[PDB]
Amino acid sequence: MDSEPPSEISLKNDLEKGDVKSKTEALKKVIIMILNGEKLPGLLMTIIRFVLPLQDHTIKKLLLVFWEIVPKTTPDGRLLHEMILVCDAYR
Amino acid sequence: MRILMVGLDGAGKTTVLYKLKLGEVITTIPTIGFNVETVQYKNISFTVWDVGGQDRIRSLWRHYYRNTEGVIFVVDSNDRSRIGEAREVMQRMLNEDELRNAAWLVFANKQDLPEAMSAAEITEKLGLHSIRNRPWFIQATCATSGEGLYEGLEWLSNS
Amino acid sequence: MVLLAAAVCTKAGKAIVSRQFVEMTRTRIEGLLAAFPKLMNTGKQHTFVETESVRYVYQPMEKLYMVLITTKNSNILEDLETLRLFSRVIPEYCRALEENEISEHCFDLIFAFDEIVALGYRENVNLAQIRTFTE
Repeated sequence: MDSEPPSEISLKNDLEKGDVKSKTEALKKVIIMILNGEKLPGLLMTIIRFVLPLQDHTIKKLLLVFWEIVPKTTPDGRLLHEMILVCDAYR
Repeated sequence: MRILMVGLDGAGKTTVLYKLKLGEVITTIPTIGFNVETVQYKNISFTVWDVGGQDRIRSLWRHYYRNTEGVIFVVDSNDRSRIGEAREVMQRMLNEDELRNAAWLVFANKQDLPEAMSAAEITEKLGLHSIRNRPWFIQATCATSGEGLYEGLEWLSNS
Repeated sequence: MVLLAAAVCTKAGKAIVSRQFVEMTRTRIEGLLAAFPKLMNTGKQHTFVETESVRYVYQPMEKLYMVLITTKNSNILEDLETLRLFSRVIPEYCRALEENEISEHCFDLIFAFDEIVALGYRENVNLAQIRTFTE
């Protein structure tokens, strides 16, 4: 997904699927559309839900990636708190 | 079947989960995070998300709401100071659109303790009678003995 | 920051994958990469070329440009060296540069970018180091 700004409905579906690869790919697809500068908050609860505690680095690294380029803007699955869904289980 | 089990810290959520999964009473630590496990009961495989109840984590439950078929809300029946707080958490949880049709099962837990509030008392304090929009049930439990646990899984499976 | 962005480009006229260390160059990243890397960063087959008041360091790989951009600078050796280390890391993820395969490993490359250059200051990376993260 080079740059496709309407694809956020499919990404939500792909983000949790019971297959780790699909989830990683989805979250990756979100990153590439934001970096170009395209739509991203719809997904947030889905994105945040699988990855949170785990020591399994790749999804964690992917989520960690998305928190330095848009964390502030996206708020469906995060909202505003001191120990946000950016860092609460990332302790 | 997808299940979200929450409640305030120390209610007994992880004790319940691992009693169900291992038939064992484990020595818990506060859960900073979740535990997720699959349990077989009578041809149903329940995937239970036990999400820690301390404040930081409490702020995160909303990410586990979506796709939830049923909600186990664990209450420490012996703690009277925090029952109002439980009531407050649970009431706005009931207002959550992703939790809209999910089956609501309250566990009044630590029923084994001498001064534990009764399930009826808890039902009045949590305002359970006022839920008309979906299925609810309250069940007295003791997670250490295992009492009431499977009666819960039973009720849940009949959603 | 001294290093605005670290960016992999396709001279299709767009930034294929790119990294904004702290929220500044979002959409900005794509326009710079899209115009300048097409002209060889406006180069002549010189690693440093500066255009529209932004220093572009680059290496061509196919129809693609691996690009480092700065608009400030601390030392000569350093800018090349982060780009260089990046160029060891990029074929591990994408088997040279190529827009479709670059696109698929947005996460891989992007993560390396954060790791390599942190808050615009050129840290160091290596293919083994990269592994712990994507594990």
